[PDB]
Amino acid sequence: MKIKPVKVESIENPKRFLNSRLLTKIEVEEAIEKALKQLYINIDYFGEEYPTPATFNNIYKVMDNTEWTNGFWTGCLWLAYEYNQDKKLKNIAHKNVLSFLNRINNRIALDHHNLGFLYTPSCTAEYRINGDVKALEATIKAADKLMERLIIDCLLNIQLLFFAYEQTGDEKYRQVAVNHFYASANNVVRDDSSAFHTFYFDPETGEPLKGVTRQGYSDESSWARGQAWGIYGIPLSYRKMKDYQQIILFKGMTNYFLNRLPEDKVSYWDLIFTDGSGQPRDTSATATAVCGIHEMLKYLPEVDPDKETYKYAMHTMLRSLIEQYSNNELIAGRPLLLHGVYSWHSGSGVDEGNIWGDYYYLEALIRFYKDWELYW
Repeated sequence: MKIKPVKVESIENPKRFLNSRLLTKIEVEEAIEKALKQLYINIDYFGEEYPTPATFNNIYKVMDNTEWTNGFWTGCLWLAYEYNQDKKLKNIAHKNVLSFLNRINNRIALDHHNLGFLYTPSCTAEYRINGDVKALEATIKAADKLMERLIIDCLLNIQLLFFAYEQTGDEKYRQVAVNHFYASANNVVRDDSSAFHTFYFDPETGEPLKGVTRQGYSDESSWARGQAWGIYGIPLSYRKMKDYQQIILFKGMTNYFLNRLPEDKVSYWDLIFTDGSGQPRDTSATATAVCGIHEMLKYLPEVDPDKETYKYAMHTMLRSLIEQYSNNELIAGRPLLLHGVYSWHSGSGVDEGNIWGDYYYLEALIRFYKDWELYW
């Protein structure tokens, strides 16, 4: 019930954020409209099926409901639906929900996949929006699967458990979520506020763990998306826990991230790289961090000397995403956002759009545009 001390860096050169122009309503509206043009085109391309995790030379392939990423496509549909109230979006996304209910009922391809990622933006999303009982059923069933049961994205995985607690009143859901927050905070964040890797090898035999992918350049580096899972997963958990130490841990992880952004404020795939490295960007890490900062700002005290800096930072990052990284070719299978990195070491989705990146980009847009009720 205590978070270990971490180093909180000062935000260096804060004027690089504070001198930016805030994103206007017209700017965000047009960014949304441009995204939805691509989404409506992709709707006829995927049908009742789903994009692959990442694009191939910037075009998604079509697949069934068997990856770790399928929920993020349904999430794009719900976000768009909240923008325009088009029942077509609702109809298609509810079909996805039905598919997710089937998938959890039959335990199809669940591996060790983050269940929050699969069920929150798809099923919990619909329950937020219209109270659909099947979406609720699918969500609780996934929470129960997670209960039977350390990576930093577990910070988003446990939001499923907080939802289950709220819906059931069963404190066991909450007890697990809270324990898992502190286990994650103390064991997968370094004392310098960098995120760190999970277990790659069996703790008894040293055997390579099955279905575990090396992320980040090295044991000594700072994987950008991992850092971002912290930046967003911490305030999400803070909503449900209200431990002020969580705000300090957020400032540590976020300042660490901001201080390693390059000139256009869009993270390289690993934070050890910046301008001149020749390394690919990971826009998805940046979109995720914008969402996390936006969320934390709902709670951060007015007297926090960095609050205004954070506000300008997320605007600076989102503006760069909209202006330099968002997709401009309205072609079947194109993503919302270019230049992400899925898995550098395995050579997958390197400098490709990815579906979680598209999701968090649209979520950031919707967050800025409206008072958005969280799926998480």
